[PDB]
Amino acid sequence: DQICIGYHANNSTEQVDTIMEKNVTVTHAQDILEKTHNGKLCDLDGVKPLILRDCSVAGWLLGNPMCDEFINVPEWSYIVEKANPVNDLCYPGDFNDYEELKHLLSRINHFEKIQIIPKSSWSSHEASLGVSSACPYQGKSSFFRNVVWLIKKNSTYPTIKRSYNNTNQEDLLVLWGIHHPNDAAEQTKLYQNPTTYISVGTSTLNQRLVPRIATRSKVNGQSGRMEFFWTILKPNDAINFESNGNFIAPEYAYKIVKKGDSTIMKSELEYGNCNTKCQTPMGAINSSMPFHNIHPLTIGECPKYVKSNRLVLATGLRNSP
Amino acid sequence: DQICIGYHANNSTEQVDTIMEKNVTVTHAQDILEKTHNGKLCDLDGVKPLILRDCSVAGWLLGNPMCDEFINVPEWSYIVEKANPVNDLCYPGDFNDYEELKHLLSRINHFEKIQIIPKSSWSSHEASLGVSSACPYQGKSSFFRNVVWLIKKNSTYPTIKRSYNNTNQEDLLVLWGIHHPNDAAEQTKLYQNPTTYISVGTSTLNQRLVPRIATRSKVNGQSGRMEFFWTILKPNDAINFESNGNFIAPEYAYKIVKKGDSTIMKSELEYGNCNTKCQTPMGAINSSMPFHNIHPLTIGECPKYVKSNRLVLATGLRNSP
Amino acid sequence: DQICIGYHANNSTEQVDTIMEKNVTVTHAQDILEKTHNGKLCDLDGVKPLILRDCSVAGWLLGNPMCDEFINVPEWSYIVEKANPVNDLCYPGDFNDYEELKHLLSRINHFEKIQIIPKSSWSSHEASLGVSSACPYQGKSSFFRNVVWLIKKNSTYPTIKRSYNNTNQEDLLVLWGIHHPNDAAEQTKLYQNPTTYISVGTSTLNQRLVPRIATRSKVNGQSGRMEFFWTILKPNDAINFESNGNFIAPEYAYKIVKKGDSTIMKSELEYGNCNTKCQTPMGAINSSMPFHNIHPLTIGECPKYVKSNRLVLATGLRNSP
Amino acid sequence: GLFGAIAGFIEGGWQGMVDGWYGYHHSNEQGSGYAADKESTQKAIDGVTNKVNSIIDKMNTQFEAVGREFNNLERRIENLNKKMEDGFLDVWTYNAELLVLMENERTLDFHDSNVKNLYDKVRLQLRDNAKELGNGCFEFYHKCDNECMESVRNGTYDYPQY
Amino acid sequence: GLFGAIAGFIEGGWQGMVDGWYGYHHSNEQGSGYAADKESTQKAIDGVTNKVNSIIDKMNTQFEAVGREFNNLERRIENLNKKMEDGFLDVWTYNAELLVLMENERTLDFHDSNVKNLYDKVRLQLRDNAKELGNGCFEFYHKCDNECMESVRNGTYDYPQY
Amino acid sequence: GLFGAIAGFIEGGWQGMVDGWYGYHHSNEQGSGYAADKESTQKAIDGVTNKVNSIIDKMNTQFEAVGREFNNLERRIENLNKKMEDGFLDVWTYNAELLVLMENERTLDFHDSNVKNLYDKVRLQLRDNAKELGNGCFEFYHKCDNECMESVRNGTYDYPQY
Ligand SMILES: *[C@@H]1O[C@H](CO)[C@@H](O)[C@H](O[C@@H]2O[C@H](CO)[C@@H](O)[C@H](O)[C@H]2NC(C)=O)[C@H]1NC(C)=O
Ligand SMILES: *[C@@H]1O[C@H](CO)[C@@H](O)[C@H](O[C@@H]2O[C@H](CO)[C@@H](O)[C@H](O)[C@H]2NC(C)=O)[C@H]1NC(C)=O
Ligand SMILES: *[C@@H]1O[C@H](CO)[C@@H](O)[C@H](O[C@@H]2O[C@H](CO)[C@@H](O)[C@H](O)[C@H]2NC(C)=O)[C@H]1NC(C)=O
Ligand SMILES: *[C@H]1O[C@H](CO)[C@@H](O[C@@H]2O[C@H](CO)[C@@H](O)[C@H](O)[C@H]2NC(C)=O)[C@H](O)[C@H]1NC(C)=O
Ligand SMILES: *[C@H]1O[C@H](CO)[C@@H](O[C@@H]2O[C@H](CO)[C@@H](O)[C@H](O)[C@H]2NC(C)=O)[C@H](O)[C@H]1NC(C)=O
Ligand SMILES: *[C@H]1O[C@H](CO)[C@@H](O[C@@H]2O[C@H](CO)[C@@H](O)[C@H](O)[C@H]2NC(C)=O)[C@H](O)[C@H]1NC(C)=O
Ligand SMILES: *[C@@H]1O[C@H](CO)[C@@H](O)[C@H](O)[C@H]1NC(C)=O
Ligand SMILES: *[C@@H]1O[C@H](CO)[C@@H](O)[C@H](O)[C@H]1NC(C)=O
Ligand SMILES: *[C@@H]1O[C@H](CO)[C@@H](O)[C@H](O)[C@H]1NC(C)=O
Repeated sequence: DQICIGYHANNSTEQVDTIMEKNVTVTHAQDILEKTHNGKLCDLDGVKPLILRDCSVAGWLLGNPMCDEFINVPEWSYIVEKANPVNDLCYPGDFNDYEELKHLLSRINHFEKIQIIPKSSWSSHEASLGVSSACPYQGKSSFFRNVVWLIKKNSTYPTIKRSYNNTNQEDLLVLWGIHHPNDAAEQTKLYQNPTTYISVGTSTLNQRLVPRIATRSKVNGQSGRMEFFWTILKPNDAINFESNGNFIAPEYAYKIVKKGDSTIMKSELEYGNCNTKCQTPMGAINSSMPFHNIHPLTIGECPKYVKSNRLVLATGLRNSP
Repeated sequence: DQICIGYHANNSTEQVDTIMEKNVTVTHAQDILEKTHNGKLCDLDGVKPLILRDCSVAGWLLGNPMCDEFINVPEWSYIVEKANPVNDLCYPGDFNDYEELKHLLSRINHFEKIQIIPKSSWSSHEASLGVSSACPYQGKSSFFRNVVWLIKKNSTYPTIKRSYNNTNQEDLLVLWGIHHPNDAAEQTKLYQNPTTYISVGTSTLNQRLVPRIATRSKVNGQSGRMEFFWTILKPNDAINFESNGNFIAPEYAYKIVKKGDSTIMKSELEYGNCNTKCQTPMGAINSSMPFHNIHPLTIGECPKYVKSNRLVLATGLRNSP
Repeated sequence: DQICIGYHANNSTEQVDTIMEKNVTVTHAQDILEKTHNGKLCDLDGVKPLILRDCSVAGWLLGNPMCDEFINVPEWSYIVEKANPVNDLCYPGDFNDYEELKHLLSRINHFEKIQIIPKSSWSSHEASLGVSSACPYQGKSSFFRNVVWLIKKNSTYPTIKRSYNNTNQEDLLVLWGIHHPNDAAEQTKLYQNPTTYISVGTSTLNQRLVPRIATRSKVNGQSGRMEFFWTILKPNDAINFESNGNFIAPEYAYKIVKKGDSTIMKSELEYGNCNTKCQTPMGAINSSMPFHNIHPLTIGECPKYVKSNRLVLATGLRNSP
Repeated sequence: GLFGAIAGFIEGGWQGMVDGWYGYHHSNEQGSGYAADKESTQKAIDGVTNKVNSIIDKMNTQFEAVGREFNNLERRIENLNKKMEDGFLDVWTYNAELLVLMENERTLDFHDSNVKNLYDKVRLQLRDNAKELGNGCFEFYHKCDNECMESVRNGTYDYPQY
Repeated sequence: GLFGAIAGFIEGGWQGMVDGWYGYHHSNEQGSGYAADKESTQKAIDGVTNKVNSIIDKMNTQFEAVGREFNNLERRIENLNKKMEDGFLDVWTYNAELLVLMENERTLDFHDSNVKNLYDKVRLQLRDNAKELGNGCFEFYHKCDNECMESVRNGTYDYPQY
Repeated sequence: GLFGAIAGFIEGGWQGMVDGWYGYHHSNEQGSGYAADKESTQKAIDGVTNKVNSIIDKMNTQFEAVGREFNNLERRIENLNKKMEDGFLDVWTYNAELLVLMENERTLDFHDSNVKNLYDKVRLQLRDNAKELGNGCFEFYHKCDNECMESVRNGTYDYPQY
């Protein structure tokens, strides 16, 4: 008669690594790294992303006429932009402090666009002739829909002195621009006056832009340039504009209704008609694992990102052959 | 007869955590995390902090007339500034490269203020009429005490051509400013000349400021703006000023006598009449522990900051019930 | 008769540390920290570094006449620059976005210098009188060899309108400059016209520099200043220059033939006639160890840098006395 | 293994013992069978469960990357940013991989130790009333029916009785 | 515990042994008492002391935060800065908490091992001149007065004598 | 040491055993000598070799510094940069030093455990056919010639034969 002490064995082929020994077969193990995703861009807890498609943030916000889809967009969970959107600045130029503005959108879930300076309001200047073949719409010359490229009227561009008071409760994002023409002949042909400026003031802003004349390479058939600027107008503050010419005036500006957790995600993927708790640029994650290795840039309630190919904890003991 | 092997037990209720078991009672343990502080701002090894109270660094350095307390301040261990000091720029404006200058003060323990351009020295301009109701002192209009707001004399602002040679041994911090008025009418009313500038040169500096005219929101009852600039004048170098008008001229500048370990600490707390080896924004630390969890921003000989709520090492063994 | 179980001992005096015990003598051990280097700057896998010697990157690229050694330099593995090179800007000034350009060279192994605007090409201006005693060459006044300091001809500086088309396949680095003179008398003495500018345009660049007049400290006997600028001209793009005066025009520009892994290493050491797989600012590394403690800034196939004075793993067992 | 039981003096495990990690096998005139030791098994389950939850939880706070953009003449800080984010990933990847390696090794040794301790607990009961065979088993000097066997599994083996 | 002595085959500790971590209790016709084993206790004190000083010291060099300010249009680098400083805190908080967890576990097992080793050192002296009771105690076959007991504590138990 | 063999119940090592880490020494009327246990030695070599390659390799990906320059009015980011690079060095220096400390301790204990296991493997063969001397040695009750000794080293000691 005998009694023996022993231990469990089973048919498991799960393996775990140790410092001293790789690929040790164990009776029980627990994977802790999520390796799969659904390959789609999805709503984040029921809230759909803003998918800019072929538009850039600039094309969107300025109102590039190829970006009408994103006129008055609803609340978003996150934004998705392609690596090189084709519909950016249809008329060539620069967007001033563009990256700082993008950073600002990482903290915004909703804009509500409003008209601050009506287009009909311009009784002394031509407000409907500021269009270019570089910004076409349905076969015709058009322009950024949210700003008005003002030009002379009966060979006079008289000084502009306008104000908008931010009466509403919500911080207001205001865009304007300046036009840099090719030469002295084009300056007088559009704005009459040879030497011009645009002065812009708020409680914090003290700006005075002057057009910069130079012969440039053609981009989209245009050698002139448009330089766009912005500020955040606080509630109960006012912005004043003064200009001789070259002024690309606000018409519509954006009301910052909802602030919160957002991100500008960079991806070529389109909408995948789905919902998820955790989104990455390559697809959505649905797991209970503490770790994943899909992509570092995630949004939502996500596992922690590691560069590992494999993370498996031993729970059981060394399985017998 | 017998002999037994055994181990110590006692009445300890100290507990320690392990990977596999939480709250294990042990006979002996050693806490290594300091959790307490005295809730005060103190001298650092006998050397009192510069407590700016309701003044900002700018209000202090420019000499905002509400900040007289900090005229000629003695050597400091560290500086303490509130989150939103009320006495900043009494006349509204901007302080150019303000954050870079603040960073410079993190390496300075002492200034010695000296007069480089006497106020009496201005024989061709009015040097005592540059005052505003936005910078009041004892019921009357005043101004930043360290710079002189020069204005016209008998309807003439003749060109200014001044130099200061840094003859002393110690790097010199020099402040000046430019005034941006509301309109062309105010330009001529103060400085006569319509188009003005301020040129500033050193061995390294090549600056030429021009006033920027625009209608702005009133701040402290003023729609004009003052823009302040600075440089570090090395020993044996000279700074030259040239101006038509709008020039806010140095009177006093700061001699950098002592360089060393300092910090600009942000805190609402006032002086606590105490001394300490380790100071944090929330209070001073007096401990021998290797770790603490009060605040990451410390100055002096301090334990190492962690986010832990508890760090207790087992020294003894598992205590019996 | 007996049989005993035992373990190896030997005459080893190697020691290893543990948590609980320092300096434990072991029978066998394995050092894993490389502590030595050869104290020299060497070729990296047969490819010699660009050793700028007493020249800065600016002196090199602009063509400071003391830096002729580095006219048309061959491909390099890495660049070596002293902490304070004496031959920088021989005529005093600034190099605009100098640090961003240096960063660009960390990704370049080879330039091929080419002539884009011939010096003989300037039929309306004096192209061979733009020389200073601050940039001497063989006892005579000279200047940055890669740019041409254009001055008036028979008391006329007519407007300049030049273009260069980047026809070649490789990105082109283009340098130009502007001269900031001491006074109005010197402006007319060099360029005739009192008010001047330099306009510069590419598909992306929209620049218009104006000279800035001020009295400055003499540096290298000069109170005037030269401000140097640059851009990267993409293939098939063109750069246009327009100027009244003060224009320091390109003659030679740099063709970016080879991009790759480089670094600007800071060191006072000269060439050591050697080859190595791993280079540091203090000397080259030749080891199989996973770690070293020479210097954090290395280039090539190197061990991993740690601040340790000693890293020794136990392999054997506790050696008996 | 450090404790010498698992794949040591006990050559291999038991496919036949299904209801626990460690236990006993008996053999007498009445038959034979496997019985799990519930106390040592549950102890093992509690320890390993706490280890997993400890690991999951310590990794809870850890670096999160954020999209940050820079223009064509902000290369230096773009590079600083990329380095900083990559650096933390490498640190956290290392922490995760090393922790798993180190604790897996300890988990295997933990099981080994539990087997050795259960073997000793039995050995210390039986004393010189059984031959220690050297393979995990004890051969009794007396006959040992199911009630006898159960008393060894109890903690109750009455040594002065046999 | 890994070594099976503390709260294992030795059920609990001794409130009555005050002058050391590990030691002996004797029982003979002359009386009874606790005596600490000085060598194994001092060994334990040296190891744990070095462990604490090792831990304190490895943590000596560690990230220090610094006040850094940025304006309203330097948000990106302000955020980079905040992320960088927070990231290092999280890394160092993790290092501190994990080290304490891991080494606490080793400290407890270390003590267990010291008890087991002291028990074996006694066992290996007495050999078959005493009954191994299974609870930490050895019952002598011969009588064992205070001088006899002291020789077991000595390392000197003369086995061929008894 | 945790396992009590090395510099414990086996007082010291053998200068005379040159061909392995652990083994046997015999003594009979025919002579005496050292013989290495090849299995336990090779096991020890494999484990320690894998440990070193594991350590080297986990440290493979690790922070690399890069030269980055800033001008006189970019002090804040210059300082951020210096802090960031220094911070990672301190983290990686800590990881390297701690790993070496921790694993060195485990390597020494590993060897201790291998000796103890080899001693037990012999003990469990000989059972009551030899006196356990308490110092690593077993004195045989029967005579034990070189063939007998070899069978103990074999795993083959025929206990019912003696
Ligand atoms: C327009 O903006 C001005 C300042 O730029 C702002 O003060 C106005 O609000 C009102 O100004 C009044 C001064 O004339 C003041 O008496 C009143 O308290 C203030 N209203 C509020 C809510 O603060 C703005 N215009 C409005 C609100 O119609
Ligand atoms: C004023 O600043 C100038 C340069 O901006 C400086 O050189 C002066 O110092 C002296 O200049 C003399 C040239 O005229 C020179 O001969 C003398 O060595 C130099 N002194 C020193 C100590 O270097 C400055 N003015 C002074 C010192 O009165
Ligand atoms: C010079 O630069 C212009 C644009 O700045 C560039 O387009 C030229 O290349 C050619 O331009 C032609 C238009 O007149 C076009 O028909 C031709 O396809 C194009 N060549 C290439 C290779 O794209 C540049 N000049 C040249 C190449 O001589
Ligand atoms: C463990 O088992 C032993 C033997 O099975 C138990 O003792 C018996 O218990 C049963 C039921 O209580 C009685 O009917 C018998 O008379 C006992 N016989 C013998 C030989 O002991 C004992 O009760 C159990 N102890 C435990 C679970 O601690
Ligand atoms: C340990 O104790 C034993 C017994 O107490 C010691 O042997 C005795 O020592 C005393 C004092 O030296 C003598 O008077 C006795 O004659 C000895 N008697 C016996 C029975 O041994 C021994 O000296 C001690 N050994 C140590 C401390 O190593
Ligand atoms: C280990 O050694 C024993 C004794 O040396 C071996 O048994 C002997 O083997 C030799 C050669 O095969 C024979 O000539 C003898 O007749 C055997 N004698 C005895 C007393 O056993 C055994 O073969 C070896 N076993 C191994 C290596 O597993
Ligand atoms: C361990 O297993 C994996 C996959 O099953 C294999 O690729 C690898 O080579 C093995 N490693 C070792 C060290 O044997
Ligand atoms: C451990 O003790 C603490 C405080 O005494 C208590 O809050 C906590 O819930 C306990 N944890 C566990 C896992 O039992
Ligand atoms: C260990 O050895 C080194 C050098 O041999 C010596 O400097 C050091 O003081 C010793 N450390 C301890 C703790 O004894």
